[PDB]
Amino acid sequence: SMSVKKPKRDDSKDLALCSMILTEMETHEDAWPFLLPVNLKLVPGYKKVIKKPMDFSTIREKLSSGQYPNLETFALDVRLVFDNCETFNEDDSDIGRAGHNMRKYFEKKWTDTFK
Repeated sequence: SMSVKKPKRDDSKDLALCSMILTEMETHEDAWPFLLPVNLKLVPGYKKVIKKPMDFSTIREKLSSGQYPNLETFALDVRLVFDNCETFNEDDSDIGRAGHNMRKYFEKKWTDTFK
């Protein structure tokens, strides 16, 4: 509270470490459904159903331009990628299985890096 602060967690490497994680996700062979934004002109239903589209290129741009205030907002956008994928795709589809694999991959890198 006022003039009573918790100890300082060192966050000075967070930017670099999230960049590294994102590189690893971008280079995973199952990243293909997530590399670019879904083309809302060509994919029926996507625009109306998925209220907050997200993709890795958009996260990369946001990260590169200071649009994440902290590592939790970065993680929120990554998870939104996989949440959207589960919303729109059957579990037993190539894209649906890709999304589950990438979420697992991410959460392991996240734990190993920060927790």
